[PDB]
Amino acid sequence: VFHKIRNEDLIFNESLGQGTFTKIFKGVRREVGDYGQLHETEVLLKVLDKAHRNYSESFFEAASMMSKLSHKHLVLNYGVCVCGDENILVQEFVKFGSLDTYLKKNKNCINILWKLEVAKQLAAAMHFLEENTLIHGNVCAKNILLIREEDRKTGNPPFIKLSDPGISITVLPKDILQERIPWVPPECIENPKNLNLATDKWSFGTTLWEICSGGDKPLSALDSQRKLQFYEDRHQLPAPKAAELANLINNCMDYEPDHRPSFRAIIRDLNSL
Ligand SMILES: NC(=O)c1cnc(N[C@@H]2CCCC[C@@H]2N)nc1Nc1cccc(-n2nccn2)c1
Repeated sequence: VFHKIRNEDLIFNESLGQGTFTKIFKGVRREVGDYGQLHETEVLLKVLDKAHRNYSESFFEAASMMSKLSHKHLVLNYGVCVCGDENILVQEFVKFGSLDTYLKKNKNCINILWKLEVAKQLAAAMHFLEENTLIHGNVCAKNILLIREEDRKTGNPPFIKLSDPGISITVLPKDILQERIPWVPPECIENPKNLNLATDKWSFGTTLWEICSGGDKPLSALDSQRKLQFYEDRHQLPAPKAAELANLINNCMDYEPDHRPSFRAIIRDLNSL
């Protein structure tokens, strides 16, 4: 499915951090573009750890999911580099990075309208996936990328894209899934094979909580055992201090998966504010 990119056409530059069994770099791809123009394009290079090569299928299936459909709110995958012993996903480089970092850095100048616009865009991307019956499986603020900053001077809203989910929770070790509470929904802690469209509605709620909490991580003070007991006791997240979306967050984070609202209903709710 994926376009194969030669290792020789890729330059690896600085490490940007780590994902689950991955290391992430900024790089450059040399390519021929439209009209035969030569380009040296900034790219995100996502590299599967050699020690976890056994996850390669799920590693690439994540990307393949995103590239099944084309949409203005979904990250572009340029291709893969599987030369030699490396498993590399090549993705569009998104200048302003992921939303959790951006929210933490830019608290003082992010207001409720900015959060509402971003929430609406994420809901639009999820409605598109839901209409296509395509599960994402790892909606969270780290996987939302800021393409364009809000410019109140020209009325331009911010613009985000949803990035790929990474290796699926259906294959990850149990301890990692538990560390990912409360993004991973309770039914998936009970049985990771319970991954379903309803999964994304729960994680969407958790992500809205991040958006409203300046990039804080919900339940970060709880170790894994306490996160588990949080689900066992059927707790909900505290309302963010900016609590405008708190009812929507809790409605999405419904312990009954069948009761979680459709993304059309979610969008209708967002539009009402
Ligand atoms: N498609 C992308 O461009 C992209 C995708 N994912 C991520 N995730 C980042 C890196 C890996 C760990 C998690 C962290 N949120 N960052 C991206 N771009 C980016 C752009 C500017 C700066 C940085 N940056 N500088 C220091 C750290 N991150 C990253």
